[PDB]
Amino acid sequence: MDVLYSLSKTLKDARDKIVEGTLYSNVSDLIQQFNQMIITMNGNEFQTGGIGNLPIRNWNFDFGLLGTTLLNLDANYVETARNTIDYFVDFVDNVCMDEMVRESQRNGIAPQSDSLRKLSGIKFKRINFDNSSEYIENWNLQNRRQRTGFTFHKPNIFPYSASFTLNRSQPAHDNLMGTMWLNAGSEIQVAGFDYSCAINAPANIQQFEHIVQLRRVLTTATITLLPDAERFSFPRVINSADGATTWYFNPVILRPNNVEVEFLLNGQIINTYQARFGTIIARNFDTIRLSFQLMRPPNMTPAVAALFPNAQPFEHHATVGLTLRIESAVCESVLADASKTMLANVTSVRQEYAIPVGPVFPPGMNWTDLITNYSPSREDNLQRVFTVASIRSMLVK
Amino acid sequence: MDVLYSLSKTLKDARDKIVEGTLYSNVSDLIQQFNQMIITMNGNEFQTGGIGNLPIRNWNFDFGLLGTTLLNLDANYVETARNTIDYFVDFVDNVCMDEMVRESQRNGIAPQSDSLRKLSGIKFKRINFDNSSEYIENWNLQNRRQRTGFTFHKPNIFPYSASFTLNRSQPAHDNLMGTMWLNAGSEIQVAGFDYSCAINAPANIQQFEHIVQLRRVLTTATITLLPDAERFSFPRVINSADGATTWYFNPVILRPNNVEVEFLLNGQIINTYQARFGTIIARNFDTIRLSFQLMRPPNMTPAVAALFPNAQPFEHHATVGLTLRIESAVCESVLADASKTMLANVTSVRQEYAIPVGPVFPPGMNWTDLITNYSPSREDNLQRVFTVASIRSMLVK
Amino acid sequence: MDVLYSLSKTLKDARDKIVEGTLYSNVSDLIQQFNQMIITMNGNEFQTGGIGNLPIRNWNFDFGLLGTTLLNLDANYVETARNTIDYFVDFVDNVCMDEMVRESQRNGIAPQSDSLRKLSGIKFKRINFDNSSEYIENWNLQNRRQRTGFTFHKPNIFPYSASFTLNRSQPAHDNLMGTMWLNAGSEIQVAGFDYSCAINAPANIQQFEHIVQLRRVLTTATITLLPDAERFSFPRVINSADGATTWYFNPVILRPNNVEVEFLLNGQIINTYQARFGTIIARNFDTIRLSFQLMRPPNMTPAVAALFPNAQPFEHHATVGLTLRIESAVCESVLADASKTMLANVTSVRQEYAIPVGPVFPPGMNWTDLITNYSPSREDNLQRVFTVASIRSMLVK
Amino acid sequence: MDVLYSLSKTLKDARDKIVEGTLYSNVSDLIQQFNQMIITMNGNEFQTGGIGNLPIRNWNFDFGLLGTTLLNLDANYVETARNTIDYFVDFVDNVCMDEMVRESQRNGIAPQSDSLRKLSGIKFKRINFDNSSEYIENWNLQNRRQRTGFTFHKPNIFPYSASFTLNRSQPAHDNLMGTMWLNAGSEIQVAGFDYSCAINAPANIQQFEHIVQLRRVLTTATITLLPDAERFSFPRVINSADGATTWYFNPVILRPNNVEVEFLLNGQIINTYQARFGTIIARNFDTIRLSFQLMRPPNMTPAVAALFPNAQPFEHHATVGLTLRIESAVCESVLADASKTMLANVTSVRQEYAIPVGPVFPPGMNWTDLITNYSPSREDNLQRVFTVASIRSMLVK
Amino acid sequence: LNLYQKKMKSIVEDFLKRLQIFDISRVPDDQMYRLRDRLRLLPVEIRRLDIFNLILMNMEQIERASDKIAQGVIIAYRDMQLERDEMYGYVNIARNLDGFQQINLEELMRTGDYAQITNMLLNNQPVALVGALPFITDSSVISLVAKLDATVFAQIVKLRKVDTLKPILYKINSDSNDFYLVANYDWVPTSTTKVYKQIP
Ligand SMILES: [Zn+2]
Ligand SMILES: [Zn+2]
Repeated sequence: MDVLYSLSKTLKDARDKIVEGTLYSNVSDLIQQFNQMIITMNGNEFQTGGIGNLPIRNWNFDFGLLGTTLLNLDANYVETARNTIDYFVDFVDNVCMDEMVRESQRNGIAPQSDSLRKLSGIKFKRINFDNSSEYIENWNLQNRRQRTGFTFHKPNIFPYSASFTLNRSQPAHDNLMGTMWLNAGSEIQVAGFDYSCAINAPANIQQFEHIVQLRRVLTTATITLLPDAERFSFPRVINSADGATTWYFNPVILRPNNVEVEFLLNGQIINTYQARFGTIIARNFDTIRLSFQLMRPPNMTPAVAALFPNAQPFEHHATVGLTLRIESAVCESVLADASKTMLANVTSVRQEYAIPVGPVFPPGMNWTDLITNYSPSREDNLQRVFTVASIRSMLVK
Repeated sequence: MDVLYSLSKTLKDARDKIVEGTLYSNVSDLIQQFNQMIITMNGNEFQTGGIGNLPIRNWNFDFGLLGTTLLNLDANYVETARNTIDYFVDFVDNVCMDEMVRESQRNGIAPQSDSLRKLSGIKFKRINFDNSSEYIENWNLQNRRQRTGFTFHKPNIFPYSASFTLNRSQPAHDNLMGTMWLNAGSEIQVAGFDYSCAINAPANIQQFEHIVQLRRVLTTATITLLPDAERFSFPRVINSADGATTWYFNPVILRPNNVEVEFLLNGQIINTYQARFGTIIARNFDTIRLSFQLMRPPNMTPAVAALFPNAQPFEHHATVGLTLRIESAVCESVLADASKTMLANVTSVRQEYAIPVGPVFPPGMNWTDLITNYSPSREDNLQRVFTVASIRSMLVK
Repeated sequence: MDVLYSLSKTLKDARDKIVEGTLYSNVSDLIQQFNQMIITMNGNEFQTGGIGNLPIRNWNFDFGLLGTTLLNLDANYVETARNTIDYFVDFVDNVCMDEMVRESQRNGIAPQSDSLRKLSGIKFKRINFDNSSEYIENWNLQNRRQRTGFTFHKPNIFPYSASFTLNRSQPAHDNLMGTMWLNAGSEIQVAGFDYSCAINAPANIQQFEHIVQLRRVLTTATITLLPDAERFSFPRVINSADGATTWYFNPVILRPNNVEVEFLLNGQIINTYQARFGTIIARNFDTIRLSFQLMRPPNMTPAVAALFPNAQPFEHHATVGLTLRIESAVCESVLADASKTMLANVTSVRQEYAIPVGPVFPPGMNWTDLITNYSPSREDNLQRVFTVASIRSMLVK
Repeated sequence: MDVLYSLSKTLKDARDKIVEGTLYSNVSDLIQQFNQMIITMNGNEFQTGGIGNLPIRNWNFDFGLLGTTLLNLDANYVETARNTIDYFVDFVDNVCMDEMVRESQRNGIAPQSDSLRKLSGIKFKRINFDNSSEYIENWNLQNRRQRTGFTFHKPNIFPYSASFTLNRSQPAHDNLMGTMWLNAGSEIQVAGFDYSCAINAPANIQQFEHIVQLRRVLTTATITLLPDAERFSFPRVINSADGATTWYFNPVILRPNNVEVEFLLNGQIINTYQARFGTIIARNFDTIRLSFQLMRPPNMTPAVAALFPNAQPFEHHATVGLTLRIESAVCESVLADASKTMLANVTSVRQEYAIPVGPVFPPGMNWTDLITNYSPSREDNLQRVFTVASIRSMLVK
Repeated sequence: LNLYQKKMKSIVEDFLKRLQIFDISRVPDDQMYRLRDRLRLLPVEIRRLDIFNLILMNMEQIERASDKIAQGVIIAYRDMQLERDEMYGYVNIARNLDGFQQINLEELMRTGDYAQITNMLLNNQPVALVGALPFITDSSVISLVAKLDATVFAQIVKLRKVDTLKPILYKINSDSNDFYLVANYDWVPTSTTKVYKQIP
């Protein structure tokens, strides 16, 4: 595997540092590495493809070295080189793709394809070099069993979930109390509603709570917390819990009272914030708990008083809410986020070549399904597959 | 051109690796490259500026070189060097800016300025070196007529468009049916409304559809699709299509029924998703088609039934919607996005120096106007201009 | 690729300049080139076919050189040569065909087949020669990214489109006003009709306009423009816009008034002609706009007056029209035209070998579909495929 | 002049036969010719442009000859060559264009531009070679005085002419007899009409005749002759001869009787065809005479009899016609046709550079005006200008 | 160092010899060359390498720094104004080519002549010659008047060579030149030619 990596940084730092002009001395250290490769390869034979709509292609090697002679580089030098690179590019592409499709339950971590299995061979190890590409960097550290870690912008930790829970309801759905939410990606919006505006509630306050359990721990998270859930601030006609009928939600929004956000790790409070809106840091957590209340306004102007009668019908439904967004965070496990193309690359190659559903990944590499049941096997396969996608993107985008 | 590039990575890898103390043998390979330059330059005269409020500064070359000698670097060594760098910096800045304003209908892809035209000369090619900066990387691969590609978080593919289409309307605007939307940047929000709540519609279902045609194909797109269009979930007073009067929109939101998103390429469905909210992948498309329906609730509690009478006046307007956001994608053409400063750099330099409107770009480099009529000439000029902005940002931010 | 080219001009200039008689001296320069080939080939092994109904064939090389001895040429010399040529002919045919079927989205420009991919190899480049064949000529100039260009007689730029637009209509379709047209290939015919003969129109003149947007710019176009649209000068029964009924068109033709043809490029008028019929030149345009009017005759003999009453029924329908034909033009992109057999060759080879529909080209290489959505990928594939067809036609027709 | 020619075939056979990989000996004979040029040139300086919007650029020569690195060229060899070619290309373009705009009444058959006048100088003749380009081929043969000759597809010999001649008419235009036609390009359509259907005509037959005089003799013409003039087979409202009113034409078509086509040369019948439709050959003619008759049907079914009463009003107008198209022909004088781009090239260069109207050519190089008054001066200038356009198209399209 | 000559054996021979162990000669030819083939593909002990990089950077400077030999000459068949420099006094030096073709003597000589130069000289055209070259100083005020500098050249063609191409300079100082009936008459130096030796 690491082998694979090199193959690319070789080509990149190649198709990059080798051009009509420059001095030999700037590539001397490079040129070498290169040749070294050609050698190890030549003589060997390969095979890629064979699954689904993926073409089968065989490759052989028999190439000349490089003129370690000149003081500068003449156009002619390049072209005779670029011609050799292009065969490797078109190669690697086919190599990546071929191993970017196969999955495996037992050992979903190690190589699969006839192409790569052959590379992990010892006789090729004579090629590793410059592993500064964030992903491979972490691939190694994990082999040696040590503390890994990646960086994500608007990570994708929450499987899509949009629902409600009626804590007080009745057939007519004319005096409900409960919460409704949307957990998706890196965002959570939750609203607590009480049709009665806490008219008969102790201290005229109704307590609400929303708990979200992450499938993986996030550390170093920069988070935006804002009062109100705009998504649940407008009139709605919703299906009843049993699907037998529809209820009416006509919200009027009040400020959430006694807001408390807790970021817990294994049941322990790691970070807690009381009514702090804006930017907050959650340094290590696997669970978020949002507690907030609706407090009936003790003093009301006529217009307000008119919305909240002492007796039904309750026509304006008191609602309080919160919005929480994880802007960035670090995770020890690979995840999809709003910036990296890994998930999209893997999903795209599989879709383009009509790769059949396998035993590990959900149909279509569906993110929600994947993160909902993020088993060790899915994670090992995902990491292998994401690391390969990242190796491929160094040359082919 | 590529020439230009070097000039910088030269200086950066210079103003960076040349510090009081470091061991020589870390820069041996570097030092060289440097000198090589000075030589090729010395004996040449340049001129930049001359347009709008851009000064016309003149430059000459005549410099000594650098001892190669010394195990480690002594402070004195640096300062005598930094003094030489600063003249090149202040130079390049003026060089970039001068070629970052001129546009040419004809060959808007070729060099313009007297300054650069002179660089593409052969006698200067002896300076090229280390082309790994994502942009130049793609500049080459294109000049050779090959497959390019870039990376964008929240790309800016949709020209601003905020409007509506009334499929059923009448003078009083008291029983409308149609859609309203906002396409902007990487996001689309669209709502379908039916004042009658499909009371007389076949199967009590009203079909809606929203089609958006991209000006450039996006591949590898990671997309968030969510039900509801919050932007169109509140009461509005809107101007009529003819601008003669104003209508009232008083939405009540229902879940979009039979949601189907199609990502098409040249009329062909490449990806299709049925009612799948959350994160989805669209691997290659030039068009997005969102189809969704409003289905009159077959069972209604009294509160709901009251909103939807059998006869007018229709006072609560049934609305269903969708929100789609392209988090990341790859495009073969340069585009503005939410992270890169290229567009802002080009636009800013032109604004600061009062550069007159030219024949290629819309006034103020207006993004909406640019992407709406993204001609080949505008794209070639944009790419040239974006690549220069990226070369400049390696040294001057 | 260029490699391929040679292979042929080699054979042509061979099966042509080598015959029972002539002097050595006329081929000396040639003979050489030839041998040079045999060498480079011998030892190598190939494979063509394997897709659809295309036979798989393997080829090996082990041939003797040529007697560079003799003065004149004796019959015997030829026959021993022709025998060697025939193996190459039957070869190339199979090579062309094999690469004339495969398509590819990502890189639809470069080679596909195992046969050709091997040719682009460096070790064969030792064969290029005499690239005066118009197509290869342009293939190169495009690699070096420069101004290309082809020549066409009755080009095929307009996708088939035959329709109408009723600007004034009513259920009975007894007093219509609008236009009907046929855009196909290199021709446009458009008619403007007004059942009322502009009886209530300002200045008794009805304005018409027909705009056609080319998918590619045409330069240097020689065009025939004639008044009248014969195709729309006869009685017709046509389907209504909604397909629910049929209307009657009973034209009577008048000369088009204030004819103005504009050939625009990116919205700018490049050429404009006012009422000029016959041969006109449009030097560079991507759009054609034809504007013409129907002017009610101010003076009418009884027979004419009788056709145009002050009140309905309107039984004779005043019609004015134009016919425009692009006889020849130059395009920077390959196109089908009325003389070249490229499209037909590619389409024919695919049909004969039952080649399955691929990811790039429309089913059956349908021209209208192709030109309607002439994407960059379709054009690159079309050019590759057209260039190969042209290489093949040098030997096999 | 001939000089000029070479300059190109030099470059073409150059930018063509000189590629990465061809054996030296395939260009030995060529290389030479090339160098020979450089020599003769270097030293002398030139001026192009200096008219309308045409730029005045100054060209100077200072080039090193061509090496000969043995055994097939190395990439490097090419690039150092291509760099030299590109200066000549960009040169010739400017040379052609500069002499492609100047006209002269007195001697408008010789070189005008300061650029070319200098080339006809003796010290340059040393370059001329391979005069196989059809146009130059004929340029020479004319300088010596001999049988020239060009080849055209759908030649453009007929100036646009669309009119009628009423042989019998009256104010009401209710009983007309005459002909109407369209002569344009290579086609003629003519119809003979008799509102009375020869009711009072001798032998119930009305004779018609249409004569067209070519401005230049056409030889070897392949012609399509078909009965009927579709263009004049539909109802029309036409302006009267004096423009004071409009008449009604309501044709009903009968087969033309006793059709006789004569192709005359200086008043002598060279070819004559009696009622022969399809493909006919006219080997040498300057005039075409079409004679045809309308013969009242001696036997008529009721439906037919009803169209042709013994007394006015005559409501169905008996019409007979012919269509003649010159598919191909040879002319001793240059002409525009449906395949060659010469006229379009000359017209386009003049339009692009805003070249002022001169003393020889009609405004806009209008074809109809040109061929209508095709004076010796216009022809000599046209030939010079067409020959230059053809030299230019060998390199720049 | 573009020494497209020795490279093969030359170095190899010395190499082996110093190794002592074996007596070259009986080293099959496929051996000695193959030995190079392998040698040429290795780094270079920083020491070694580090120095060459240094020599090359100053190479140019040395060459023009010498007292004998300058780089090429120019011919313009245009009465030209002699320049003046504190050190040489009144001389015809040019510190820069630019405006006249360049002809790599080395290239010409090594590859035979096609007279490209022969024609340019004959129809008398502005041209330059580049590389290292012989040299001649002269004090004969008169000389200049006699236009000697435009002579030497014709030569080359007859001999097909160009070694015998000593060009001329006029170290005309207001002194050591017995020939000074010059500043006594209103006048200005008309040198038809000058040279590249940059100033020390
Ligand atoms: Zn963002
Ligand atoms: Zn035709």
